[PDB]
Amino acid sequence: MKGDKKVIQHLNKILGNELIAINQYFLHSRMWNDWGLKRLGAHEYHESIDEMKHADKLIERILFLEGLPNLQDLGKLLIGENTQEMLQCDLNLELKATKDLREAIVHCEQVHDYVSRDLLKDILESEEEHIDYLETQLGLIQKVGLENYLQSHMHE
Amino acid sequence: MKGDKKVIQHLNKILGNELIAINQYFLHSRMWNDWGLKRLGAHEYHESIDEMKHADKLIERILFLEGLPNLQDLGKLLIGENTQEMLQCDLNLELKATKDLREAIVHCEQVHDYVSRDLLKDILESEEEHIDYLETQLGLIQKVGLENYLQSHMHE
Amino acid sequence: MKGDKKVIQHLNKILGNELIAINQYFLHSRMWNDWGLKRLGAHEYHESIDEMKHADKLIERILFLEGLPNLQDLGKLLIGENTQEMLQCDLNLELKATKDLREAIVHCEQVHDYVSRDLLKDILESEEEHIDYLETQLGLIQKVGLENYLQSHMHE
Amino acid sequence: MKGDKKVIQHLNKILGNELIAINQYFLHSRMWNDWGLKRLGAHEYHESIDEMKHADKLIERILFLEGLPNLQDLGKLLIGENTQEMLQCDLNLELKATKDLREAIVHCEQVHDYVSRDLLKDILESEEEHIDYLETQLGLIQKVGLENYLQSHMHE
Amino acid sequence: MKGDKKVIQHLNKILGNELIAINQYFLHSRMWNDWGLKRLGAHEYHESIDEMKHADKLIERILFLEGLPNLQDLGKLLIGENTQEMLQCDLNLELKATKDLREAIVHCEQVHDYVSRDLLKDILESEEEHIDYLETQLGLIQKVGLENYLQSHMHE
Amino acid sequence: MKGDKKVIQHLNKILGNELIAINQYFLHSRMWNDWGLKRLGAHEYHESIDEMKHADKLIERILFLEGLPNLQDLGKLLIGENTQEMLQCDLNLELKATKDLREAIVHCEQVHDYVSRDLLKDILESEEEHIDYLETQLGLIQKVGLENYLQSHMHE
Amino acid sequence: MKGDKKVIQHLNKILGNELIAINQYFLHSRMWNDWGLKRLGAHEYHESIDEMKHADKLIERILFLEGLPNLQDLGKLLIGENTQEMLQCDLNLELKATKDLREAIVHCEQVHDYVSRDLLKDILESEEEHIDYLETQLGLIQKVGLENYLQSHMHE
Ligand code: HEM
Ligand code: HEM
Ligand code: HEM
Ligand code: HEM
Ligand SMILES: O=C1NC(=O)c2c(NCc3cc(Cl)ccc3O)cccc21
Ligand SMILES: O=C1NC(=O)c2c(NCc3cc(Cl)ccc3O)cccc21
Ligand SMILES: O=C1NC(=O)c2c(NCc3cc(Cl)ccc3O)cccc21
Ligand SMILES: O=C1NC(=O)c2c(NCc3cc(Cl)ccc3O)cccc21
Ligand SMILES: O=C1NC(=O)c2c(NCc3cc(Cl)ccc3O)cccc21
Ligand SMILES: O=C1NC(=O)c2c(NCc3cc(Cl)ccc3O)cccc21
Ligand SMILES: [K+]
Ligand SMILES: [K+]
Repeated sequence: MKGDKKVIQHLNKILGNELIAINQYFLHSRMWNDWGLKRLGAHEYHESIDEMKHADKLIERILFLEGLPNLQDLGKLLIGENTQEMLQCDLNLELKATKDLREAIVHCEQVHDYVSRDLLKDILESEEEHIDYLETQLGLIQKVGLENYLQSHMHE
Repeated sequence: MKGDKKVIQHLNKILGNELIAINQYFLHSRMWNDWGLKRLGAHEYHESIDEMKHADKLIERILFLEGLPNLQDLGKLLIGENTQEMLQCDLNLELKATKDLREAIVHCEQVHDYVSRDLLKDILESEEEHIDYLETQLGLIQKVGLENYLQSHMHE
Repeated sequence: MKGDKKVIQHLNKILGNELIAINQYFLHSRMWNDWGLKRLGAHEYHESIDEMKHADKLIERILFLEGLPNLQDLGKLLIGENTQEMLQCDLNLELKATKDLREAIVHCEQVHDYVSRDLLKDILESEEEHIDYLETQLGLIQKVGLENYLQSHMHE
Repeated sequence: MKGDKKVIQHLNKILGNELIAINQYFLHSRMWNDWGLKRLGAHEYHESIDEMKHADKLIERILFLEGLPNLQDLGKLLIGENTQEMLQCDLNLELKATKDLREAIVHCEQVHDYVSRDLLKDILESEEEHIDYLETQLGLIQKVGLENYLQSHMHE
Repeated sequence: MKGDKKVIQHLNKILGNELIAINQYFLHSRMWNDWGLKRLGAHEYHESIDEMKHADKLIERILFLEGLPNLQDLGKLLIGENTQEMLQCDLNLELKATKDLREAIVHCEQVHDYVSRDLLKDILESEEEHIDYLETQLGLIQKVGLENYLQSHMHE
Repeated sequence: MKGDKKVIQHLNKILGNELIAINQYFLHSRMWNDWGLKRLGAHEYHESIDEMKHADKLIERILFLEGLPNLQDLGKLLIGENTQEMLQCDLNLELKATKDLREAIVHCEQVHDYVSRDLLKDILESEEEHIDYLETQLGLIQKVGLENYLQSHMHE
Repeated sequence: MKGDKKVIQHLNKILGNELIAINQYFLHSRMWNDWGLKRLGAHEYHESIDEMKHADKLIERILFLEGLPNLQDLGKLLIGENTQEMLQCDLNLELKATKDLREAIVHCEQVHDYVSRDLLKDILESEEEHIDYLETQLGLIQKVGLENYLQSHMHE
């Protein structure tokens, strides 16, 4: 079905954010696992998988709309050097991703691509859940102290 | 069954305390969950539910005694700004509630409303168990330190 | 995540309607049960529980958006004096509630808070189902007669 | 298998009656559900499904006989404004349909299409069962009164 | 609940499209079965059932909004004479239906009938799935050849 | 029970057709199996068994009517030497068989042998199902091409 | 455990190849699904998943050896425009990947990193299986023809 050209550009921009998130969260997961913080590693692993599922739905939507999904262009990963930095890097990416999602929804609404809007809204609901998780983790570090926070994330 | 006027006024006073407690505990619960202290959140939620069940029984007793349950007048919530304050606010409310239950029981005894007395005694038993819980939590904070106390209430 | 201030105000306004509805429907339920109209009493109980669940979600969303949920201010309960009036009081509350929901959705849309909109839409679907039910009950009173109508709501 | 042209025309006339009945019963069903007369709505829904099944078999037979089934021409629906009228409208359409079934059967027999006759007889048995149901409901309204009759059709 | 007059007119237009789709897909289904192309016949049968379910929901919504569902007016069916044309006919109807859905959604949004919008968005999602299926079938005919395409749809 | 003499002659004529059909379908089945077209072979085997079952019921009916079943006179088998011809031979036998069933039913009706008519009508329904199958197969050969058609009948 | 710097550089090159293959295979899978060639789409999906698991093991090994896994640099995807080209692009990438694996194993052996060698041998065994599959598909296209080959990959 011939999609709006600018909807497809937006969907490829969201997909681009997802490709970054996939790799950043996957690498953060494996860093946490290497460090023995397996509860963080498992949780971050699942965040990566959730982004992979989002990327799947975007690719499928783009192809249905007769566009070309862009899996070639990979933007800058934000990799922290300790747990607090890694969490803040994830949060910075999520905030950029939800900004882009909102702008994409605005355009989908204006050209009446209501199904593309519904897909982007569901992804945004997932991203706002991730934002809640990250903000909460960063606050927990302040409330229980870093050493306890990390201790609580050693074991699944 | 036409009840004693003052008994009903006592019952509506206790109900008023329950309405405060329901809302104060439900908000405390959701604050703790938002902060990632989910064990505190879950326990405080169950405390809110317990007060909801108490209020149901009081509403049911008032109506049987042919009074009008007061669900309109809501007293002042005591909302803390941190965990220790929230626990102490809960404790302050409970001590007021148990005072009011004792005075009402006295009056039920005097006019021989023994069933109302039994209901109130059952509620007083639950409220003393909550007081036990709250005093114990405040003591644990002193014994294990606030950061360890919070750490131990992150996960369920 | 720092929410829009007027979104938070709208959500607190929706929460305020829910707090009225919780108490109004609970009192109506317990009145219907006291009069032996247990089918009405049960259905109205479930309506109260539904509004409790909506309020929980609103409180959670407001806290996520870094606002203060208002559980202190209780508006005016509309309590009927017979079955027909009780149903009309519920319907009047519901119609005000759905007005406020739509205005809140407009504002969410305007500031691109699409997740808050989606939550309000879901609540709105639930409230329109309650209106359907209430309008239907009031029509049934006219079609079968009040005595038949009450007879049909004695037993669960 | 090349069928008799007038058999096919007769089958299309029966199909045409079924298309009317499908929509008339379905709308009557949803009206009754909207009014809270859910037992009438459920029964009328199953009448509508029964007519859909009859229409399927007719369409299949027509195509086997190398005719063109006519799903384009929709006759006048008879929609009531109250329960008694809706039942009488169904009954009126049923009497038209069974008259038409009888005439088609005569013709099938004359040209020795005994299989088409067998199908139409089965449909006729179903329609006479619907007539019994309809006549019985209209009789019950007189015997128990309209308000009791509707009361008895509120709940499934 | 009094609905917006133009929303109801839009809902009746969508319903009118569904009534065409129901009969057009059902006839196509039974033609394919008659020809021994049973996998197309089964798939098109389920398409027709899906439209029936959409029509039910539209009818229920129109009645709740105190409108009169229009099951009397039946537009032009598009019936192919071979498998390609039948698929192209379905696709032509679907493209008309989704245009009308988008216009109906616009009007629900403008009058704040967000629940009608949600229903229509769900139907639109289903229609775009059917469009994907249709476009894919027409593409496969080109990729595998007409004879193989039909061969692959003889058996379920 | 003494039957009408001409009914019994008609039943023996139908039995004679079945006896032809049993052997022709059984041999076509085993030819197809020998050729590796096992899906045709299996289906033709079941057509043969169906005819065996019809012949049983006719034999049983003739004996009840105190006639002598003729299992001695076997008419000409129509045996093809290729798939299309075998199917066309089956179709030609069926059309001759259904002609005879129609004339037999006419006579049973005339002399009021309504049970014999019902038996023959049931047999006629089965033969019209076989005619549908055969006509459909021949049509499929034209739509998908002979080589694909046979390919699709290699495997069960 | 401090690894050989050149081993890590090899591992990172292999990882680079995996990242290309993940995205190339995932896009090809979703293109095939969009074209209705679901058996190809599903098989290609499983190939993508396989490369994802390889990448995971390489990342984990690089971190164990105190290197930095490179998930930032994405080489050129080879995307076909039709099925034959897509398979040939997969095969060309695989032949590159296995050449790089052999040179990395040579180096692991020379510096006695026998565990890294064993991991790479296991990945090489998987890639040779994928090469077997791809060469076999391209041969099938020649043996059965493109139309039959594609037809055989429509359905799972
Ligand atoms: C375009 C980029 C990618 C896409 C679209 C993608 C997609 C997917 C999908 C759809 C799944 C299945 C999830 C499920 O159903 O539970 C999955 C699983 C997985 N992915 Fe990815 N992925 C991508 C990149 C990556 C990368 C770069 C890695 C590793 C660095 C990776 C590692 C994994 C793993 C380990 C699994 C689980 C496999 C299993 O079941 O054992 N993915 N991926
Ligand atoms: C008049 C004040 C209230 C009364 C009398 C009341 C009563 C009840 C009762 C009887 C239950 C069932 C508990 C059980 O037996 O499991 C319940 C459940 C619940 N209440 Fe309330 N309640 C009140 C206010 C509230 C408020 C203000 C909230 C939220 C702010 C709330 C949230 C809930 C929730 C989430 C549940 C659990 C529902 C479920 O089963 O999932 N309630 N309430
Ligand atoms: C030519 C007109 C129609 C035909 C031939 C037809 C045929 C059918 C058939 C064969 C079934 C399956 C029944 C079963 O065995 O369970 C069915 C189901 C149904 N039909 Fe129709 N139908 C028609 C029109 C309609 C219309 C106009 C509506 C709504 C206004 C409708 C609503 C339904 C529903 C709700 C179902 C049940 C689906 C489910 O199982 O969830 N149908 N129809
Ligand atoms: C007067 C002629 C025949 C009559 C009345 C007759 C009748 C029957 C009947 C009643 C059955 C049982 C059907 C069932 O399983 O439900 C049967 C089965 C069968 N018939 Fe015949 N049959 C006749 C001729 C033939 C011929 C000529 C052949 C082979 C050339 C044949 C081969 C078979 C086979 C293989 C079975 C399946 C038996 C089994 O495996 O249980 N029949 N027949
Ligand atoms: O990331 C990427 N997404 C893509 O679609 C893509 C490429 N497409 C090739 C192509 C295919 C078809 Cl079918 C039509 C026109 C085309 O140009 C090529 C390289 C990289 C990418
Ligand atoms: O919280 C509240 N409890 C109540 O009973 C109540 C109200 N009563 C109405 C009423 C009903 C009947 Cl049946 C008899 C006498 C009455 O006055 C009104 C507003 C708020 C409340
Ligand atoms: O209904 C009510 N909802 C509320 O949030 C509330 C109150 N908040 C206290 C508070 C806590 C924090 Cl952490 C930050 C700022 C604050 O003012 C106080 C009384 C009644 C209510
Ligand atoms: O209700 C309807 N039934 C139908 O058959 C029909 C139509 N037929 C098209 C057609 C197909 C073939 Cl294969 C042969 C000859 C034809 O004319 C067209 C519009 C509406 C209808
Ligand atoms: O397709 C149709 N949909 C309809 O509602 C309809 C009809 N309505 C009759 C009616 C009923 C009531 Cl209760 C109130 C006012 C009315 O005019 C009549 C014929 C055909 C149709
Ligand atoms: O793909 C990538 N893999 C990586 O390791 C990586 C980055 N690492 C940052 C870093 C972390 C630590 Cl803990 C120590 C030293 C460092 O420089 C940065 C950007 C992109 C990538
Ligand atoms: K009665
Ligand atoms: K083929």
